[PDB]
Amino acid sequence: NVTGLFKDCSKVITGLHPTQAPTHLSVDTKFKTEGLCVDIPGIPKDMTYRRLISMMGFKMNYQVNGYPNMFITREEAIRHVRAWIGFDVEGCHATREAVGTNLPLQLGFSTGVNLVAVPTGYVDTPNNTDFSRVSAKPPPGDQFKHLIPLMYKGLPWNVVRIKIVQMLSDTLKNLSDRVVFVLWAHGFELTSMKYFVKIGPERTCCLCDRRATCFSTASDTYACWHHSIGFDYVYNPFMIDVQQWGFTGNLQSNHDLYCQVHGNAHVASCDAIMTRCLAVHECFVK
Amino acid sequence: AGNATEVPANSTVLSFCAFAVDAAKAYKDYLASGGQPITNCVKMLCTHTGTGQAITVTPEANMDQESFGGASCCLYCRCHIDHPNPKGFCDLKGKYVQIPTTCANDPVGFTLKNTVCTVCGMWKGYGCSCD
Ligand SMILES: NC(=O)c1c[nH]c2ccccc12
Ligand SMILES: [Mg+2]
Ligand SMILES: [Mg+2]
Ligand SMILES: [Zn+2]
Ligand SMILES: [Zn+2]
Ligand SMILES: [Zn+2]
Ligand SMILES: [Zn+2]
Repeated sequence: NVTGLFKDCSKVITGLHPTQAPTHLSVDTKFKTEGLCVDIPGIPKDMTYRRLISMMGFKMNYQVNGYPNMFITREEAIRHVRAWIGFDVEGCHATREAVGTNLPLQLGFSTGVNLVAVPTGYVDTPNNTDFSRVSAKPPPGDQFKHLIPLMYKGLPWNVVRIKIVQMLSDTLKNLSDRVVFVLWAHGFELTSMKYFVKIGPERTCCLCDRRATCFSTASDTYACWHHSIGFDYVYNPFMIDVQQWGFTGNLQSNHDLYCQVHGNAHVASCDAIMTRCLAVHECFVK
Repeated sequence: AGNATEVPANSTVLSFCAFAVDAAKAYKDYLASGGQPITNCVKMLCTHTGTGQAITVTPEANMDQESFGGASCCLYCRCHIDHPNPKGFCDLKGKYVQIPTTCANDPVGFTLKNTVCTVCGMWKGYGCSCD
């Protein structure tokens, strides 16, 4: 039994040296014997590798005292409808030095904003994990053609995450003490949140009594939506996957049952607007 | 395409720690709320006649220890997150780490909680000959 979380997407045929492999599975077969591993004199460590590690497959089903749930029930989401922000991400695929994982390319929100990121991944090396630009291409197909020019219009993730925090703060500071990302088929949205979300126990802002919604790696401080200028991470967001409410077909077919004003313009922000709109019609209309 | 590195028993804990502001505190809290320690580490077969030093080039477990591959006992390596070292580099990856047998059920938690003496090379409280 294995998971795809942290799958090694490199094209290297062999596994790793026992001192460098993060796990027993990742150790090369040559070192495995008698249920464990052995050091083999004369077989050296690899001092130049770059192995892309997949961030697909997170499971946020922990229950730890003092840490809030990220995924919330439909009833809780309804009470916080003012905090709803639809969110969708269009990805690009790892290619060349790696294959088998999706990287965020166009991040779209129900505010109508689309942010484009440089294709970036988590590359294990002999010394650390290097969060860095990786070779990528849009998926093939006429439905993904619009992503082609975006491959060269991306911003570095350190800039994209500041822009996400600023956009959420401007939109929500007078509406809610939190954010609820409204999702449809959440897997890749949760993988994308690894790039701009941090979690921990519930905290208060550095300048007031409000709960903290943002975190700054510059000072290791917390802020609410009013005091987050310059902050780079979204802290303790909430989320709900609308697809889990009993729908059968795709997003657009279900959205179109209640709504006609949101035509599909085929872009992350449009999918984010359709997702929030469908959730609003399902929970509050008629 | 690709090759799996992990098992489903570690999905929850690694996901929780991969998103945390403070991964070490998240791991400690996950254990205190009844979670299982991270498994699938690189445990070595050795002769248990080693020096007993904490961090070594080859396995050096004495009779009170087990030897593991260094990266596999490092929470930051396991979660593929930043290391809290000044230049962000790891001190365990590329070495073997000796863990007291009484603590070998949770090597990651052991390395998070403990410190190596720079004078004698052994773990403080688990072999250090200085104090
Ligand atoms: N064939 C194999 O099992 C593998 C080859 N390279 C790897 C890297 C990580 C995990 C497993 C492997
Ligand atoms: Mg989706
Ligand atoms: Mg989409
Ligand atoms: Zn505040
Ligand atoms: Zn609509
Ligand atoms: Zn490490
Ligand atoms: Zn000492």
